[PDB]
Amino acid sequence: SPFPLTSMDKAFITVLEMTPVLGTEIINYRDGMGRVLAQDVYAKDNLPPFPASVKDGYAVRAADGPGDRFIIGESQAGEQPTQTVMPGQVMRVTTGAPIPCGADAVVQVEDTELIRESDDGTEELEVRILVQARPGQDIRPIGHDIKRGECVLAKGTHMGPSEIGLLATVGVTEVEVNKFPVVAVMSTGNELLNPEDDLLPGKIRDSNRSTLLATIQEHGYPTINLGIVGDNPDDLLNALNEGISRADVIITSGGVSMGEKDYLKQVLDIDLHAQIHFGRVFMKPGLPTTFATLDIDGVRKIIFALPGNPVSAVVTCNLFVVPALRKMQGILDPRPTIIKARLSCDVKLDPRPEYHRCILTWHHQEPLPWAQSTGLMSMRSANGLLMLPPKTEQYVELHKGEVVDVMVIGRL
Amino acid sequence: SPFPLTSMDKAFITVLEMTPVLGTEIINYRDGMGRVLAQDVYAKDNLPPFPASVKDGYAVRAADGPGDRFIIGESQAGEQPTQTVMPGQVMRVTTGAPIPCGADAVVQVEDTELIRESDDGTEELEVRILVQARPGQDIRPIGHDIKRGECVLAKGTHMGPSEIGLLATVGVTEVEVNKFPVVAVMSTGNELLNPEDDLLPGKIRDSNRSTLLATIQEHGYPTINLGIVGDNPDDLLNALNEGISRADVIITSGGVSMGEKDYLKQVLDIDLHAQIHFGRVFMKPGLPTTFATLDIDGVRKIIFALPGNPVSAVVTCNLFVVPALRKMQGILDPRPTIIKARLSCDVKLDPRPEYHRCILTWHHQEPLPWAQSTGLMSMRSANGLLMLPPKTEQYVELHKGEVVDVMVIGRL
Amino acid sequence: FSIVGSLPRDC
Amino acid sequence: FSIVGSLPRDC
Amino acid sequence: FSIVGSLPRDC
Amino acid sequence: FSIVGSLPRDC
Ligand SMILES: Nc1ncnc2c1ncn2[C@@H]1O[C@H](COP(=O)(O)OP(=O)(O)O)[C@@H](O)[C@H]1O
Ligand SMILES: Nc1ncnc2c1ncn2[C@@H]1O[C@H](COP(=O)(O)OP(=O)(O)O)[C@@H](O)[C@H]1O
Ligand SMILES: *C1=CC(=O)N(c2ccc(N3C(=O)C=C(*)C3=O)cc2)C1=O
Ligand SMILES: *C1=CC(=O)N(c2ccc(N3C(=O)C=C(*)C3=O)cc2)C1=O
Ligand SMILES: [Mg+2]
Ligand SMILES: [Mg+2]
Ligand SMILES: [Mg+2]
Ligand SMILES: [Mg+2]
Repeated sequence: SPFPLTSMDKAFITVLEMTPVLGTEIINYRDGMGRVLAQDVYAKDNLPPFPASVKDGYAVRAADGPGDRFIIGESQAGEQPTQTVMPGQVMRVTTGAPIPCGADAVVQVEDTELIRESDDGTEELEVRILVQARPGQDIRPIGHDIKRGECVLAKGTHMGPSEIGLLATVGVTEVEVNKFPVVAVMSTGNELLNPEDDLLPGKIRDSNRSTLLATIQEHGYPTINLGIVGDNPDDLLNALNEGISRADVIITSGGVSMGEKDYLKQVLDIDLHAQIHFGRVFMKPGLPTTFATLDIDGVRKIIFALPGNPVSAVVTCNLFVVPALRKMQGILDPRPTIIKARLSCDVKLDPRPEYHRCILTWHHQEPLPWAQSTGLMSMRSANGLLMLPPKTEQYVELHKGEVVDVMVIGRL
Repeated sequence: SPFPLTSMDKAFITVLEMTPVLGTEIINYRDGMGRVLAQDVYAKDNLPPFPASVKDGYAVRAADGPGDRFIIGESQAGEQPTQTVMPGQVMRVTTGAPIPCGADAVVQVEDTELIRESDDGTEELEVRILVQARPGQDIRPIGHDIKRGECVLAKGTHMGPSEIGLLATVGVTEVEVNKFPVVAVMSTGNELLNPEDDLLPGKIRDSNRSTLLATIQEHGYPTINLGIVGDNPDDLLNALNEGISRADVIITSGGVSMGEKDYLKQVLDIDLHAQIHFGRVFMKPGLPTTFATLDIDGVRKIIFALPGNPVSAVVTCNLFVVPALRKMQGILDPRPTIIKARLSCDVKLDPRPEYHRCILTWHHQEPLPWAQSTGLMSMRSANGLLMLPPKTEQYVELHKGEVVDVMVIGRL
Repeated sequence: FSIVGSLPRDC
Repeated sequence: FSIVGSLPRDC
Repeated sequence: FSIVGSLPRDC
Repeated sequence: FSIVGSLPRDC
């Protein structure tokens, strides 16, 4: 105190190394969006479970070849056929209907001509097959798509709609997944009012709590609103104890610089007995960013004490907090996606690695997107974080059009 | 019937032209994620509302210049100071604290040396100012960040965490936004069982309902599960009437090809009296995709009758349905984001424009991502839809490494 | 704008 | 992998 | 064709 | 240096 300046790269790997993976629970498959499977999932049935027509047409004997055929009836979707197709006969079929016994190929309706139908016009009676069917033509054999006993999803799979649909397909409606982190957010400062309050002398509204909670909720994680806590050790300790009790992760903002009434670091170390892994980061913005762990009865709580400056708080939440939460919910590689974009504007480099919210836009047919710093464009929310390199003797400035790293923080 | 083949481009502009924008409602700002403002939002207060210190240090008179100063007390965060700084005096300040009357500049603590403190060591009494302060140095004047009467967010803004935080900052906790569409999904077919069912002869599990509902829920829209409807006109009409009653949008899958018991088009036209704008699309997959509107008492309902094939159903849901829903929830440009990627694999082109789910991956420092078709990669869900061009005399094949359009369908 | 994928240019 | 932005290469 | 050097096209 | 033509590096 003052804590050493931690490199940005050391701070980041420290968060990922020291963050735990949460335990597992069984969920309903319909709740599986963004969850990570903690089990392999196996088909207990064949898909298709019967030989299925690929086409609307006729089930035939390929050995009959082309010619004129009696239609003995129809194989209807959802019904096992009871007839056997004999030589010179066929049965109508629709897409996904079972192939009746006696038939070994399907001929699509376009390769046929109807000869005779019922007086009512509701029943086909005789058809001309115009082609020589290949054996097994336009049939999905049993287990063509999925075999009984096949592993259809591996443990470690990060599920979206198509994985949910596969769980439905194989009838595995209950699955083991990692828990989502529960994340408690508090604001600190005697100067802060609720968003709902009219201003009073010397005061401003608390924006960080709203911004950070919304940032966590955007990624699908449950949250706990711990309110505004005054600049005093006892109150801060009480709020932190409530967060540890109710949540896996505690986010504070404010009170981490070396100011007179910046108390969070003292409380985390002396009162709470947490391990502070870093208390300053060589980065812009976010110098005072603080990361702590607290082990209670073989459970690791994680604490991010972010800076009070609203821009710092949201930038550091995106860099440190979101990857940690991804790790806790079981994502094997929790690192953010980093893309290449073109700077929309000349920018001066700082001795510190520098980060700024931006909007990524793809122009007509140019391969790389443009990054426009947020500091009609105002109709869209930030979807990137510009990652600017530390200045060097070589480079003191980057020019409009230069290719830069941008971390994805938004979902178009 | 058979309906004309509609070009992919005509089908898409038809959906966007004929889809309505929903009406407005007032919401709590904390519920604003993904919503579009239907009002301009104005600051009623200055930010900062008092002259604020940028730094931990001292409020001084610049005209005093450097030298030794009596510290008359401290300006504390959240408290209006009651003292006037006179010549040869200063007052301690912290970041965000008000500047007391009499002071016109801030000198950061690093540009000072402490001369004398209290016996207890809890109180600074005299300090040496080592620098000549610039006038107004390290002070945020009233209204520096936001002025009273300023428009801080325009109508048409698509809100993320930072916009929510701005609403909090200015104390506008209730805002006019567009409604979200309510989306009803049904499956069709006598062959379909619930995901929870063991298989019976001739039957398969319904996967489309799960996949489509999950796809809609991923974008934040409320859904209604209309279940499995048999292949018969009366039941289909009853289900469609329930959907029209309970929802803004009805999605069906299955029963749109020219098969014997494919009845949806007849029911939509003759029974429901809906306007079918297209019933076939020249695209792969998704030939039978059907789009209809139904105007009841000056309300426009939209109906997507997607194909039964599970791959077709999810691909067409991503191409047609999601952009429509974006339009209905007030997004001014509802078109999906299209990026340039490199093909991971040689692919044969079809006469029809062709679409396939893929995974987008950025490699070390290569500017463009790779697109790997989904038809360790299995640990991640599809985040793109490959958009392959119709074949020509020139082009019958695309090669590994060629630059292709990929529509973003996932959020890293 | 087209919802149909383009052919590769400079080719 | 680095969380720190790289300098532009071929430059 | 121009004997005068051009500027980078998209920038 | 090689007098033998190379293959495209990343492909
Ligand atoms: N909900 C669903 N889940 C899974 N497979 C389905 C579903 N609905 C239809 N299918 C299958 O898709 C195929 C086409 O179904 P069908 O109703 O004929 O679609 P369409 O007439 O639109 O082509 C059949 O094999 C059918 O069994
Ligand atoms: N919740 C918040 N919402 C908005 N502004 C805040 C919030 N918390 C702190 N700030 C402001 O950020 C600045 C820094 O606050 P401070 O508690 O000193 O942060 P730190 O000690 O981490 O630098 C001050 O101007 C403070 O008023
Ligand atoms: C790498 C391997 C490969 O075959 N390849 C490639 C690139 C580009 C093309 N192009 C065309 O066929 C037509 C235009 C074009 O750029 C073919 C093959 C690689 O980049
Ligand atoms: C367009 C305008 C411009 O100035 N510009 C540009 C591109 C690239 C660079 N580069 C460097 O300064 C160093 C490497 C490099 O590529 C400067 C300026 C445009 O592309
Ligand atoms: Mg504070
Ligand atoms: Mg401070
Ligand atoms: Mg069907
Ligand atoms: Mg059909």
